Amino acid sequence: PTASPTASPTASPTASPTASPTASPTASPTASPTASPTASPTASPTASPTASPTASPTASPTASPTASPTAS
Repeated sequence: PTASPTASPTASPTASPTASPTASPTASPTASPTASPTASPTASPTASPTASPTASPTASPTASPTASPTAS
């Protein structure tokens, strides 16, 4: 007699693979701000002018008098 045969063996199994990871995203940037503007300045005002003055006037002159006449 002999011995009963046997089926061949098999290598063990393996878990499936996985895709690699990725770093998370980021919100986009923004330009910096600016201070508000200002209306331009102005030169300072001035009081108005005045016409020149005048010396006071004078009453007119008179001729001198004369003594009265006489008979001869």
